[PDB]
Amino acid sequence: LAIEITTNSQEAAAKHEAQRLEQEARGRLERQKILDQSEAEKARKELLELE
Amino acid sequence: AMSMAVESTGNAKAEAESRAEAARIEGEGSVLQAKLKAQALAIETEAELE
Repeated sequence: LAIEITTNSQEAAAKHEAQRLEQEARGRLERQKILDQSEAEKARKELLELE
Repeated sequence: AMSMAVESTGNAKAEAESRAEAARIEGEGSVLQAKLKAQALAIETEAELE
């Protein structure tokens, strides 16, 4: 029993890392999205004037 | 929001610019029409005055 809870604490801590990596990965991705959406507005407004 | 601003103004003013531009044709037209109507009534009402 003293071995299986350490492997559970192992995989739980391993899950916590991958669960953290999930957040911070999509977190920077979200900033890339807002940035790419911003560049679209810089050109869309220019297009809207021509439109 | 700058795209939202140029969207509303540029679109709505262009519609309001065309109707005013069309009204200018009626204004210049009505002047020439009333000027022609003057002759129409002048020759009508003066020649029939005899």
